[PDB]
Amino acid sequence: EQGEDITSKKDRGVLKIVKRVGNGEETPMIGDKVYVHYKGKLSNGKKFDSSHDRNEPFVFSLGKGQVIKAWDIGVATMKKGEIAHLLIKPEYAYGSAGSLPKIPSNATLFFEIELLDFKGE
Ligand SMILES: COc1cc([C@@H](C(=O)N2CCCC[C@H]2C(=O)OCc2cnn(C(C)C)c2)C2CCCCC2)cc(OC)c1OC
Repeated sequence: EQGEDITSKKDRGVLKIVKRVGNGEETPMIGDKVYVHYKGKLSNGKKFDSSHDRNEPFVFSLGKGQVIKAWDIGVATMKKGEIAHLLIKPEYAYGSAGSLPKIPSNATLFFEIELLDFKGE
């Protein structure tokens, strides 16, 4: 329950720590194509997911809600080369409905994210 509160409502739903600083000043804009590696888990550590388990960069369009809200918020704060940890309350992840079978109701999630690169499509 440590980290910078990076939510808009300042409700501590998404807590962020920079583990490795990136390069430059620039962070990605909404609509940028983003390339990451990540490892992620449920706080109840019975499900761990990883891009490394394919060794393939995970790619998505930032701010489009193609991923959980906490990602769109979180990756937008990141500099290229940055590694960050996000602790995520259910309101910014899968909420009260969850996403069975992977995600139970009201789950807290953790991710380690490396931002590799972003480009304007
Ligand atoms: C609920 O469905 C999934 C959720 C995730 C994982 C997850 O929650 N995400 C995957 C990495 C991006 C953030 C977040 C998420 O938005 O996933 C939904 C998702 C999966 N692929 N996509 C692409 C279409 C962009 C979105 C969890 C993390 C905790 C440990 C268990 C898995 C990976 C998945 O497979 C890669 C999922 O299945 C499609």
